[PDB]
Amino acid sequence: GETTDGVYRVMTRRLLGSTQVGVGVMQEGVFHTMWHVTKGAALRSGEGRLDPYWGDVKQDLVSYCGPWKLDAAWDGLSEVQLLAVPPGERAKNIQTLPGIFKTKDGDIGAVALDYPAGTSGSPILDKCGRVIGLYGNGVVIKNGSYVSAITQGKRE
Amino acid sequence: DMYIERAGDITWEKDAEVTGNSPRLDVALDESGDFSLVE
Ligand SMILES: O=C1CCN(c2ccccn2)CC1
Repeated sequence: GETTDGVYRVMTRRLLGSTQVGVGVMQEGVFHTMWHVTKGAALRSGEGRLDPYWGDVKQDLVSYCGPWKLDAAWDGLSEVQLLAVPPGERAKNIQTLPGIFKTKDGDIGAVALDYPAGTSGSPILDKCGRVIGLYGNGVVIKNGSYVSAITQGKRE
Repeated sequence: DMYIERAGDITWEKDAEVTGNSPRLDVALDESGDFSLVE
């Protein structure tokens, strides 16, 4: 299978035609996506198989072939880029200044951008090109707009 | 049966389109990983 670092679409042929259910990141030989995209199922990459290695429904994250590798964090001040990979459309960078989700357990950056559901797992990056989290788990606010948390895992 | 297909490199793009607001929201996260607004 393809092991090159980068951003990938996650597809299924179970539904009508070939459908994009999400997106993920290949880094240091590990595939990273949101739990709600794969539900922890195994994945195919060419003739090769990727097995789940770690996952957590509450964090809404999953890693394949090895432990979660992404550990960069939003600095709380600068603009970031969402590298959106929408279904049937070219990967495109969108620059934005994150908002904040305030929780009883601390504050998390959040990006106020809306895409088709199959865009979940797209990476959010800092100015060094480091992945500071994945897009796709969020909330619908008062005026009807969508805001995604910048969801990041822990690198053991 | 899910499969993956490469879509690009992960890099910052100079002069990308700049958009989106920066809301500050009080939220709650439940055991199923769902976020909700706290009012
Ligand atoms: O990746 C995505 C999943 C979440 N989604 C939503 C969810 C509710 C309302 C509007 N957009 C944005 C796209």
